[PDB]
Amino acid sequence: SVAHGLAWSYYIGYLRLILPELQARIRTYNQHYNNLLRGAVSQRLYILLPLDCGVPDNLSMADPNIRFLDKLPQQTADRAGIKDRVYSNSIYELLENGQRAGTCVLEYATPLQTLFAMSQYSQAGFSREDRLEQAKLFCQTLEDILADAPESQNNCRLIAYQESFSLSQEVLRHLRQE
Amino acid sequence: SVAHGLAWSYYIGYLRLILPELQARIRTYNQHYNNLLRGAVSQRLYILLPLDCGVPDNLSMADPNIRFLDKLPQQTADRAGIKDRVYSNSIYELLENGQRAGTCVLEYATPLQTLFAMSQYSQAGFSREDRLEQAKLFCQTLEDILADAPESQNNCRLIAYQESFSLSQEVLRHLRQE
Ligand SMILES: COc1cc2sc(C(=O)CCC(=O)O)cc2cc1CCCc1cc2cc(C(=O)CCC(=O)O)sc2cc1OC
Repeated sequence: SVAHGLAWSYYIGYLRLILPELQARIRTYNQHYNNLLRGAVSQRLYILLPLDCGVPDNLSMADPNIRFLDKLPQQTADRAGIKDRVYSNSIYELLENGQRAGTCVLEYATPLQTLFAMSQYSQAGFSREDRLEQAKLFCQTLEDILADAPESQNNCRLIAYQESFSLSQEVLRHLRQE
Repeated sequence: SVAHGLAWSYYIGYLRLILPELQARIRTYNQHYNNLLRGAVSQRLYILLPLDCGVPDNLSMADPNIRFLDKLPQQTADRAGIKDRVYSNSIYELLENGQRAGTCVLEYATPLQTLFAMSQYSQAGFSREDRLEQAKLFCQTLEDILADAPESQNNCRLIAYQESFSLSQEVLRHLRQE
């Protein structure tokens, strides 16, 4: 299926390359002299899985209580002819009643953004019903992959949701479960 | 199909973001004071499409006549919560009888690398026959997408091949056709 291919390639081609290096990047950030007077950034990459495929590029636009804090130090790796291919990731503070309640590395799974966009292209022959069905399957397959890869599972958390809705409250429940 | 999803997401989620900015990056590189005594880097992104899905990370390993020259200046964009997500791309000199015959921006389509890798994971339930069939379909679908997007088509060239084989000679035929 479309979802099976996307979930496996997102895992092999992105998560499997960044998750073994994430812990050390977070620790480097947390131990840096410019960051010692702030709360520690939580371990793990928090992956947003909107089942409606509504993927904005700016997280603060989807919820004002999600405030951009900083970028992690970048990771580089030679990848398929791209020398020093750069992996950047962003740190966000989660606000509860105007107060900092948590800090974590957060992003959306970009194949959910491309699934939404595919349904809009006449040439793709991909309906809104296809988009909905494949987005759910993408999330299920990604869960199945990560469950059987404990090394990858311990360094990430999948945040699935349907869409007043509070995205910050959803991230905070996962952040507090730890 | 697996190939349909991967070709559309690679286009929407990568090529459509870098191809509108490539010309200006190449021109900036070609006009830079450190590069005026070298031959101009060709326009267009050259995408390697091995139909056998053999995707090495180092291009000089697949062919010694493909020599790394430099990285283009990076492009950054906010992407799905990743602030200043970095797009890096590499410039290679193509050697013919120990002599520089062409210079271009080159890389493999990374979904061909993930299709090869998928066939190796028991959990993916994806055979070597599936890998071969889907790799061909991925290449065909990517060609179909780019043909009907003239803005994207003028900034890239698809290099498909089956695998003594000379990868540099294959890139040079496309480079000289222009
Ligand atoms: C090889 O397959 C993938 C690689 C990646 S790398 C990646 C990210 O870096 C996440 C952030 C982003 O998409 O910009 C997501 C994916 C997803 C996939 C599977 C879906 C197709 C796809 C390809 C792709 C290729 C990309 C590259 O940057 C090329 C170099 C590389 O793959 O590292 S971004 C991208 C996004 C894609 O879908 C959203």
